[PDB]
Amino acid sequence: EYTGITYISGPLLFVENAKDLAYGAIVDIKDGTGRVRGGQVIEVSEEYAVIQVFEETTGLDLATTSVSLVEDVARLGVSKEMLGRRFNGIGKPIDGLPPITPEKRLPITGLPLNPVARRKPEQFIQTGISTIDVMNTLVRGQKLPIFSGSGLPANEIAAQIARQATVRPKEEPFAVVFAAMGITQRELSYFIQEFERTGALSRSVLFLNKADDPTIERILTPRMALTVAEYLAFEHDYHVLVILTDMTNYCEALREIGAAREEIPGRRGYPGYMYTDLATIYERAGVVEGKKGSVTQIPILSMPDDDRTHPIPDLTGYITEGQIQLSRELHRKGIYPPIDPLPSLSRLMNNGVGKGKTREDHKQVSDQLYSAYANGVDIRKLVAIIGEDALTENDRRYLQFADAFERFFINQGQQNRSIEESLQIAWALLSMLPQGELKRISKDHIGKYY
Amino acid sequence: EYTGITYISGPLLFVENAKDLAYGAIVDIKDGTGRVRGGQVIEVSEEYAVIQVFEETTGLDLATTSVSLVEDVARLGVSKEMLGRRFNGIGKPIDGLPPITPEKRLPITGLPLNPVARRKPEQFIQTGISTIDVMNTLVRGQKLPIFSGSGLPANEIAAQIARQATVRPKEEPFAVVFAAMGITQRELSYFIQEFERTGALSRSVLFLNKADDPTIERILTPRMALTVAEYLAFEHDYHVLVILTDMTNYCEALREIGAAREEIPGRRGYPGYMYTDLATIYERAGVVEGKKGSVTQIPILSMPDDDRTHPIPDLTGYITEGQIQLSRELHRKGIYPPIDPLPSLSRLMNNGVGKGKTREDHKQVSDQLYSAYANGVDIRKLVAIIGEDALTENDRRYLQFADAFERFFINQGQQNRSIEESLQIAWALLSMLPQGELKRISKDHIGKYY
Amino acid sequence: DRTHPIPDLTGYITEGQIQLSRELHRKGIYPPIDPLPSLSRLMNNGVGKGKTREDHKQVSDQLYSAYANGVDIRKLVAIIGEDALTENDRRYLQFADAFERFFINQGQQNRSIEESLQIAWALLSMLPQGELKRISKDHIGKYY
Amino acid sequence: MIQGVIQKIAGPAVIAKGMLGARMYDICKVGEEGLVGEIIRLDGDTAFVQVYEDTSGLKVGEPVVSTGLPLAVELGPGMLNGIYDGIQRPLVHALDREKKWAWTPMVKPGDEVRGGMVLGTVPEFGFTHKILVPPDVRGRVKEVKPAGEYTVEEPVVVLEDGTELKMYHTWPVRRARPVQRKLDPNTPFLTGMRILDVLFPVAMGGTAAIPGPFGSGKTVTQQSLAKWSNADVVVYVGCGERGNEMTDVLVEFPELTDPKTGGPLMHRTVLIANTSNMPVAAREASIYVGVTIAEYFRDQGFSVALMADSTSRWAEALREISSRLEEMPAEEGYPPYLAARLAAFYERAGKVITLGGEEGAVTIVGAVSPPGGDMSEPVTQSTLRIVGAFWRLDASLAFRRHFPAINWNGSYSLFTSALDPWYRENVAEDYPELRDAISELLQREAGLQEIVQLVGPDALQDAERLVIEVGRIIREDFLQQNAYHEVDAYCSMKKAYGIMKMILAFYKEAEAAIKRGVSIDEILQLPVLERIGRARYVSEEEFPAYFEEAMKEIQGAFKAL
Amino acid sequence: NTSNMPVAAREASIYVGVTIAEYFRDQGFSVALMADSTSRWAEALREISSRLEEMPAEEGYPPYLAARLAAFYERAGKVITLGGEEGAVTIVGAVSPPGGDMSEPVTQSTLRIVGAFWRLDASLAFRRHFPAINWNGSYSLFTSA
Amino acid sequence: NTSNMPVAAREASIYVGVTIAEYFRDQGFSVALMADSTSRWAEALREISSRLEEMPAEEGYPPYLAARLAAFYERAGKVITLGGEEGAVTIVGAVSPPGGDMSEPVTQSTLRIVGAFWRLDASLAFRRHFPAINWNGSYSLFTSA
Amino acid sequence: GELLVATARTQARGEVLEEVRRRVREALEALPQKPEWPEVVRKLALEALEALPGAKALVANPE
Amino acid sequence: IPGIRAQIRFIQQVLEQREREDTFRLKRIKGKIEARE
Ligand SMILES: Nc1ncnc2c1ncn2[C@@H]1O[C@H](COP(=O)(O)OP(=O)(O)O)[C@@H](O)[C@H]1O
Repeated sequence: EYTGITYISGPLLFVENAKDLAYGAIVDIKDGTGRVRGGQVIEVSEEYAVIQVFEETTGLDLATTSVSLVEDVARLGVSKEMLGRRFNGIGKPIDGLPPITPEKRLPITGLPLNPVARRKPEQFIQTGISTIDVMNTLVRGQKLPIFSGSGLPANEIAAQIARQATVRPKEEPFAVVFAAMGITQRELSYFIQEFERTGALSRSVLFLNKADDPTIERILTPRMALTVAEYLAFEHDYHVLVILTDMTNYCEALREIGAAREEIPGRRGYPGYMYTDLATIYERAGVVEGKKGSVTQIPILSMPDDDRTHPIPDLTGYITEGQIQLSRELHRKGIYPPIDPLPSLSRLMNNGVGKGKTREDHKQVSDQLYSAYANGVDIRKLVAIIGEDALTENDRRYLQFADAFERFFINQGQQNRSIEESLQIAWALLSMLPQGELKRISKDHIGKYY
Repeated sequence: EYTGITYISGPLLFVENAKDLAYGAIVDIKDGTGRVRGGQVIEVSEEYAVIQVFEETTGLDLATTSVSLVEDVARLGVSKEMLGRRFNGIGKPIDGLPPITPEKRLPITGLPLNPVARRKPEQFIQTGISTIDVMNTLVRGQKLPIFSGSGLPANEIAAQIARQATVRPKEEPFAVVFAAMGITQRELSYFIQEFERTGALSRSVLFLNKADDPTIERILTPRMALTVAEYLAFEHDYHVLVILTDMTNYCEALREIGAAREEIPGRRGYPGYMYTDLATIYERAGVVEGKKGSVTQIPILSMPDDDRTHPIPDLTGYITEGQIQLSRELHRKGIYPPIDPLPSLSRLMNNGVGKGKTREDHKQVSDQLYSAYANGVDIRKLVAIIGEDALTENDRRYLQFADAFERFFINQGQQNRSIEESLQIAWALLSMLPQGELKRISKDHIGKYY
Repeated sequence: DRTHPIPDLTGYITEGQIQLSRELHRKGIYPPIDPLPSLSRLMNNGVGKGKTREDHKQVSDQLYSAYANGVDIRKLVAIIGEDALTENDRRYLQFADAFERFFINQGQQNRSIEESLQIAWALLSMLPQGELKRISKDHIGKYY
Repeated sequence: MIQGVIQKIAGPAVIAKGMLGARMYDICKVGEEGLVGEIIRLDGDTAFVQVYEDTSGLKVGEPVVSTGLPLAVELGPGMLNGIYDGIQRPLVHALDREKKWAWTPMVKPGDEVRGGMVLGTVPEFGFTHKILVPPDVRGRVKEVKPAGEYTVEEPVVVLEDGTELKMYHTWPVRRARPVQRKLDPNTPFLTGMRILDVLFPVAMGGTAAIPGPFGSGKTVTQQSLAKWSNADVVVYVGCGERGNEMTDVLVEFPELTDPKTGGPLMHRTVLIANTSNMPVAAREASIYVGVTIAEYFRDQGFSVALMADSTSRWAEALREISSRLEEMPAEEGYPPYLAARLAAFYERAGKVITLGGEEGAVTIVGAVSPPGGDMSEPVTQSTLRIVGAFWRLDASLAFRRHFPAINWNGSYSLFTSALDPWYRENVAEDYPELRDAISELLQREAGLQEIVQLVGPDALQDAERLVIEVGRIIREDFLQQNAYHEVDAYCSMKKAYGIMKMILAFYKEAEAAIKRGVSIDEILQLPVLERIGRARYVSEEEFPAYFEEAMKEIQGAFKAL
Repeated sequence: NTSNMPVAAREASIYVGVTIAEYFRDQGFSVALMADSTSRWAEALREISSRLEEMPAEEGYPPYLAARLAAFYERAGKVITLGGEEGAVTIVGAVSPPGGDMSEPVTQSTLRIVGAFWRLDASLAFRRHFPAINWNGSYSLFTSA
Repeated sequence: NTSNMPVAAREASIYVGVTIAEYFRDQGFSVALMADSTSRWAEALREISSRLEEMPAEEGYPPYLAARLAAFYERAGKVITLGGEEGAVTIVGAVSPPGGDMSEPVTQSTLRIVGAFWRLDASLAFRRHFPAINWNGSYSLFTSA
Repeated sequence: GELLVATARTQARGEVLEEVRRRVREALEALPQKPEWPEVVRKLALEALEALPGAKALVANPE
Repeated sequence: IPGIRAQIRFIQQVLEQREREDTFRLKRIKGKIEARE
């Protein structure tokens, strides 16, 4: 059925229909355009008029311009053949190959499949990075954010995990879904070249959204990516790892339209709905029904203005099972990866460690390293207050342990550390502390492992 | 005359009248309800429509539902028989007794009676608490706030003053008006039981507003209380002490509606009118015409988030003659009452002390105790710096005096101390200091009282 | 507050800035000009041979550098004590006082550029000649 | 058009509805598609409805019907082990109509009854369900079923010669169930966690806010309480779920065990999910549905715990509905109406004397999640003003591996005095004095550390170094608890006081030794100290033996001088 | 981009320049695009937006700015021009915060896009240390590149 | 200017007083205008402004205050009255910052207008040095005059 | 080399889809020059008025 | 050591300067958006 534009303000277009109103979420097509221009219905205003959001620029639209209702929302051309292809935010080819030949056509909001099981995340994902695998282990079904800031190599880490990740002897096949949002042409060319050269592309679906692509296409990008992941995990029984960079850039686009949508702004100018839209993305992870597959997320959260309390990064923390927080201060000291060892945590961590998973002493070692590093970092403050020479012998050992933790445990010369390798480094650095000061390691473990 | 609802949004209901508009503040009654539902007129919108605020839930209201105008607000049923009764924020019985039999029916905004004289507050009110009577004397006609924070026993202090306060040989009878706002059912049951058991109820009118009572009833509570106080003071010649807890909770309710009223918010989200509404309450205190009676206020001001600079507590300071500021830090050191001795002021103390009020040596003793306690507290720092043994003999006495002040003067085993009792303890602890070190007590007082 | 948006946006509209400081005024130094925050944007277009004198840029650079070092050393004196300052630093400390007493301070008085350069060279003598990093040797021999 | 209506318009999230002449303000309404909505605006010619889901499933002309509730809920046999949602219904009916329950008569014909009176008993699930005369019904029992088996719909009794009573009853979730009197806070809600039970007590029927930033351990306090608190039933409103926190609980909790019995915890729990795909309406109503179910169980004479994940997200869902209704935004764009509402919720908490005597209670533990550390509006600010208790998980305490990560300086109860007598009578006569003494220790440490931050630690006297030494032992040996250790995961009341007395006894001895010129360095390396440090790992009273081991060791230090 | 010129022209100035810049790199030249500055371009754009009644956000700037500014800097790069040959457009943009605040518009959004930042330091300048580039606060993600 | 009085009246009080003051100087009298205080007058004005929904600035005070306060103090002076003869209005205004902060409203704007400032010093008072005027922090730009 | 296969299948698989489409469109393009075309044309216009729109008129080629 | 508290004190007040006043150009901007709308 056809309608006519009655109003245009930036990305928001009002459209009046004389017969049949299109339901909320339907994709409408603007007639008379050189390139396809989609309008997604957002509201019914009354008087046979709907309010919509454009998926591309609205320059050149005129009042009265015709619009058709496609009869459905937007969708994913789902197939195992998604693997090995590079696509746009909307799932259109970017690799000069033919459009996907769908096995099924899936809605992308998260309603399709109802894939998740009511079971806890478990079992190992080997990223090949020691500071993750050894100390902050990623588990199948978990959401473990990379917490960073502008100027830091968060995307290098994301790309490296995409190249290296596997599920060591699993009966299930492994796949990566890599989605980039609001990236430059240079960054897009780099990501493409990297996937193609390494042969990482063979087991990956890649979605790339450029900075100059429509804001609506950026909003749809993570939904295309999560739908592909859920399809591969649930219908093909795969352990799928989804890497989303950067959630902050996704948020800048969603925030950009909230104003055009008529909402009263919330703190820091953000959309009032920040946490319930973001929840639609972090809810989509975990073991899938059947327990053959799973969806794991590694979202990148850059601090705007390096502020971890900004509403975007701050609301993302609850959606994760492991967090890796990068710090500019640490990067400026030449410590890479620039991980803050006292602000990186593991959640569902207890479900993926111990005898029969990693090793029996894993929790004790993790607890002791965390405690000693936190004490050592506070003592850096105490050194500044009193002077190095006024520090007690015992405190000096904890001060030194913090440097050892940073130099040897956090720092990896790019290098795929097994959990055994990571625990060994952990025990080696722990030797710097007095044995009498290992409050968080039971004597059984000291005798067996020290 | 009858009207019809034209709009309902939560507590705000618009009502259109074809004949006779009800004036602002009138109580309207919604027809067709199982339990009485009052609507208080707040504004005249134009077009014969008024905007109102509901005193109970609006679920089940329909557009067109009928409403009658009662012809009046709420109002105070004034009588000497108000004494000995417990009432709601609106002056309805809570004690299972009959409704008040009015001698006069008074408006409650402060316009009735025009009771105040253009004379300064004077003469003693014995609270029975040494830290008030001795050092920060409450005077008849004064406004002396209790300045506290969440978790602190400000209500215990308020209740104790209600039980103990008197006007020592005055030819005039004494009465208490105790008003509580936004309190729990548990707190209401406790306050009731306390007044009834002690026999404090015999000389008190008590108004209790619960957290779940209508917000408008909370706003009216302090006005019912002040009107009763002014009636007893002016028409019956009584010295009346009004205790209002908590002004911050009153403010949370007034702030809650400012948004529904269409105002642009001021700092910290507060109503732009914060200071000119609050002024309508703090203006109502002082000696009454005839100089037989007076109205004194002890408002409780809890710091939201412990911030004494929040606009609510900060604007209240100007309305007081004595301020008692409680501090969480002090409470956490086990010092009770948790009064900050360097932030409590006889903003009006000098007007309620001396010969014919308390005793001639009161100012000198208060000055000396304050000076010695402040020196003693600084010396606790000096002890930490140099060690106890390196402190001079003279400083050791001041150090010890601070402990004596805390152990014996601040600490009360719940106990109603007369000002004479409080000055006696003060002189007893002062003996610990060298007589040659009593710089702030004239020799005349040392000879007579030491 | 020199960072308030009004004064801060005005800086770009200028070719010379003279910044006055309350702290300096409270020390009795008038005019209360901050010698390390007053600049000339187009200064190089109005100085040198045929305009002022050939050594003008070098002298201006050296006085600015020495005064800035001397002011920082006032902080170092407060940190360590006067007696713990090196002999070399003491000269720079003293130069800052000399710059303020003799160059900044004028007893109301119309100084020619020749007069101003002369005072500049006179105060510069307080510094070790080996410490005049910003004055080429050609100028030292000709003007020192 | 009294009970039903027809959609006039939809878009911009509000459905305008013609009719529904008898709908109440704030009633749930049902669209033909199956979506629910809340009646927000009642106008002379329409009802404005907030839709709790996607509005494209609503079209002009669609039929809309009343539900009649702020309520309702079914309250009878079949509630236990059951999993419902925001408006009670299998995760549709509510109570099985086919299931047969063994009814046991507890009243004879001729007995006079009143609302709340117990007429029968049903061992539906051990638990023994108590059949009560619905509130507002009294008279004489004219007919009563004999001991047999019956379905819910069957009539088991008649009163006043014809009101008919069944094993279940309905009640408006929006209306707090009646009671004779709400007993003042008197009985502690025995948590089993030393810091809580000792320093920041929660009273049975108390409201104690749980507040702090994301990932501080707020939910975990709640979950441990349910696994071990002295409430028979738990009502978990696992709101603010996202990414997979839904599936994280979907197939997980169904395996979590009841430490008390060794059976599934769900066997005494009711889950109320609040996912992001759910309308703001449903999440808004979720606390009211839960509290009503909570009040229902306390009516039986049970002590129930209501855990609210969280109210920050409920206020965001409410702000979305309000802004869509064009209500005037205030601070952080929140509607003016929130403070009175939130307070009204927490007011429904309390230990009462149920209808027909007997005592029960609903204790509320609410999670606080400010937009991000700001800890202002919505959640925190308004909540911390209502609640009597606040357990502040501290991220810095957590990073330091001090568990539970509850800040003993920023937390408060208002239940400490309320529960002290339970501890004094059942556990230890010196519970209150001991926790006050430890807190004064921690308070003194805080002050000392502030000064040391300025003038350094070199000037510190031996007396001040001792206080830091013992203060540190309190933090490491007491405050910190290992949730991952098979033993220290739970610390029985008896163990909590015994560890406290070992620490406090070491303190007294420490201060006594210093006063006699014993070097603090000598005390700091005292052999018993390492044992005191591992005391939390001992599951036997071998812990109180440490007191005598401490005294003799100090004597060996009084010997050497 | 003078003050008497409409906000429109100054807004379009970076786009006219970048297009001319891209034109020369197409020939196989390496061109440098120096943008005095984007703080003033965002003020001209905020004036146009407010006149169009678009909803003001932080510092009253329209929501649309971050995506736009990024889109500009994305047109930078060394390419293989149409018909082979290599050329490039390097961008150096000036940052002028309202006054030392170094927040919005300019700085904040820019420092998030750009790969290089050369921090002239007024204290380094007063000290006569030239170039006055702070070697502690500056960064090139390009060092390894 | 009591607390029960509208912000309006207290706002107008300095203008009513100054006019009466100017009236007496017109006769050829030297009058002193003592203003207890302008901090409270600016708080009454901020209440009126916020109720009128005028945009709050620093400490939530309206932008309009500085020009107004200055305009008040400008009406001070010794004049040659209409029909010759000399008279004058000398103003002494009290300054009461929110609390020691000595910023806005009162102090800040006032100390910028007034030519004289007599700083009562609480430490000078505690030391029993009267008048408690700090001879180091007080100033009169009239010494030479 | 593994990628070197998948793409060579993709090109082949493409070519076949693109020929199935070529034909499907040849069918419709040469549809008017046969019978049963009139019954098609009317049935299209039927739905135009049969759908949401109220009645008025329709248009086509002059054949 | 009263050097610490000294110039480092300048420290706390440029710090404090920076934002109870900056944090305020702001509670009030956002008012300003739909405060102005
Ligand atoms: N008592 C505890 N013992 C050990 N780890 C804990 C504890 N509480 C929280 N944590 C750690 O912090 C994480 C976040 O806690 P959680 O309760 O889920 O956060 P929130 O405050 O957001 O509800 C837990 O998953 C665990 O990793």
